[PDB]
Amino acid sequence: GYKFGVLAKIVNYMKTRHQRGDTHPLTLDEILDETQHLDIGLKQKQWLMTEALVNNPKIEVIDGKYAFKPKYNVR
Amino acid sequence: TNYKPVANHQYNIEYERKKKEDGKRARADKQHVLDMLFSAFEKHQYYNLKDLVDITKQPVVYLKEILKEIGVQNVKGIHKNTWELKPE
Amino acid sequence: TVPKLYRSVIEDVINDVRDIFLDDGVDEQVLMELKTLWENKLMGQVEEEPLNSEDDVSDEEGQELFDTENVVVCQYDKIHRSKNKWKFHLKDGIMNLNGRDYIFSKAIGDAEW
Amino acid sequence: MAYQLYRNTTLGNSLQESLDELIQSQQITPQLALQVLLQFDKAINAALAQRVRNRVNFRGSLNTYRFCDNVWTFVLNDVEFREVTELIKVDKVKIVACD
Amino acid sequence: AQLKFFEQLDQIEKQRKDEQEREILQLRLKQKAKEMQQQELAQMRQRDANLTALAA
Amino acid sequence: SGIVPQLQNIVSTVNLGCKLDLKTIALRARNAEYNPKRFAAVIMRIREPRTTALIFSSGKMVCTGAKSEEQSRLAARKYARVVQKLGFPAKFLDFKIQNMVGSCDVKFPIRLEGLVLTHQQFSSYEPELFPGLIYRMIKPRIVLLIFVSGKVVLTGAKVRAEIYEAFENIYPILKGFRK
Amino acid sequence: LDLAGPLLAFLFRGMFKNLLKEVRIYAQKFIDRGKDFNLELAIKTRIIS
Amino acid sequence: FIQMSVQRIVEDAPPIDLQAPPRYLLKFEQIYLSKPTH
Repeated sequence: GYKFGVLAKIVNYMKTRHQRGDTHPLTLDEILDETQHLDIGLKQKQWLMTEALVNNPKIEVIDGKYAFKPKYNVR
Repeated sequence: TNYKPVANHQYNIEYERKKKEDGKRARADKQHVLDMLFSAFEKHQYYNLKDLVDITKQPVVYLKEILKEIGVQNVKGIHKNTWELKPE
Repeated sequence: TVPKLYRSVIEDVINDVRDIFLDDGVDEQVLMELKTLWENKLMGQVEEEPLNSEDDVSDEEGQELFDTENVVVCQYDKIHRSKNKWKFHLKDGIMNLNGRDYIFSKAIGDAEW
Repeated sequence: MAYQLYRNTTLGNSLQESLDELIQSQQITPQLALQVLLQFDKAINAALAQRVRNRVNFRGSLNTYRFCDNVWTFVLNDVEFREVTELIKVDKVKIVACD
Repeated sequence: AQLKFFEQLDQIEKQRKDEQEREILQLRLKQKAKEMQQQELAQMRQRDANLTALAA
Repeated sequence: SGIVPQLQNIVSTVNLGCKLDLKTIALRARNAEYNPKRFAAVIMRIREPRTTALIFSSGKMVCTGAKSEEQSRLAARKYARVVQKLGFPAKFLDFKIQNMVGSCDVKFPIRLEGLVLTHQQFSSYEPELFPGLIYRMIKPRIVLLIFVSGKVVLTGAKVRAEIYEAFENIYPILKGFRK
Repeated sequence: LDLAGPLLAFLFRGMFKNLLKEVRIYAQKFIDRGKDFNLELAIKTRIIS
Repeated sequence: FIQMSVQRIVEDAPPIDLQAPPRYLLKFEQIYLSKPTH
């Protein structure tokens, strides 16, 4: 198929970031550069941003840039 | 001439040669295994563990660990309870 | 002989890259320029934890760093070793000996360790 | 995304240098250069597999060997490459093999 | 630039034929499937390049 | 008896006390090979001791081929030092000799048939499976391969004393079946 | 009148159907495992006997 | 029975077809009978 495993990979990358410990939220385009998602079409990224990023409970949106919610998990 | 004494059956030696040449499946890195799993889920929504093992070419225990980390077993009317590759 | 094989390889390579040059939308003159430049360029220690008690137990590692000497790159079908000797069924490949290149299909090798 | 063996040889080095020159001239994009390298690898593999029908022999001594990811990195010394038509002598050789 | 745009339009003209030849059959889907298969080989094939550069 | 077995191979295990990266060791080591499909460990060889060592990701290593206990220990230390030079915190912990193999000749043919008849409780002679008679000594836990040619191979010993004691025990028995 | 022949023919037909049934089962297991099968081992002589 | 029926039954028995990919076909052709033996 197309445009599903890539989203799964992004979410896994977020867990990897959280094992890293970088609380600072990151830009989606920079995440794509790190995960080699440049090849993917832009329209799929826009659909992800509008719908899937908000639906994912772990993901959070701050100052127009998407990252996990540091409140959801126990600290 | 029937049941002539033989050290090992021809089919058995051929199968053993095939097994030895193929070698046991190796435990690849989590990143690559995860990427292959996500690619497979794109092709098919629902996968059985037996065929997923063939697709991934990884040890059953290691693949089960990685799949328990993200995917979840759903009890279903297809025929039996099977894995779901969608993390949620 | 080897140059003739090289020319055949050139033909195969250009034919194989034509479709990619059409796919990426790039003009075909790139292939001609590439071929021109390519041709021009070619032609009693009770407390045993410390391991420092022994020294100079290795050899010079600069051989693999240099790699300037002759190099053979091929594919292997069977490689057997019996306690002293290494045996080699290396299949079709390429060899770079003294600059001059060699081409082979079946390579048989015996070496001692 | 292929076998990638002959890149570190005379032929692959010449191709890479030519691609570098075109990249410096902006005539070709790096993605195009990588695609050209991939196609060259496919073509060269096929050509050696098909158009080569000669057998070679060699003997010598082995000084080092390595194996990882189905990649042998033998290092022989005082090798004698013997062929029915010609014989070649070499002081040292490194044999890189893959499958 | 206009000439380049016209050349690009012919791309969409022939992608129409792609749909038809897809309807004649799905060609695009087949191409996508083929692209999916290479990814694994590329990763395995790639693994060798990084280590070979370290080796030599 | 006038004959002393001579060691042909010694197996010794030692823990390095640190996890390792088998791929990195294979890539950076000199004589190491790593085939996860075939075996899960890394097989390395050193010529000067003339021995082979298997190194596992768990940090435990097995050294074989050493003809002497000192050679085995030195080879294990050399392998550990190579791994350490590769940057890992390799150490030398709980080095032990797990098994020793010795060989010798009694210089006379032996009647394995009479030997097995006399010592059926410890003897096992199956020409179909193996021409050599297998004798399981109890007081030393040593397995002896006795051959009609007179060659005797002892295995399963943890110390050279066990090898010598086993040969001393077996020699009078063999002398009673001289051919 | 069903003499020794026809009666034995009926029994033998039944037993040969059986024999081929176990032959199929035994060969099918090996084929499913992917390994070739030994025809001599596939046959159960005790069936007919 | 021995001369006609056994051979005819073996011949009439359908060939065994197996497949699970390679496929095997088993055919029983001829009947042989030796003298009574112990």
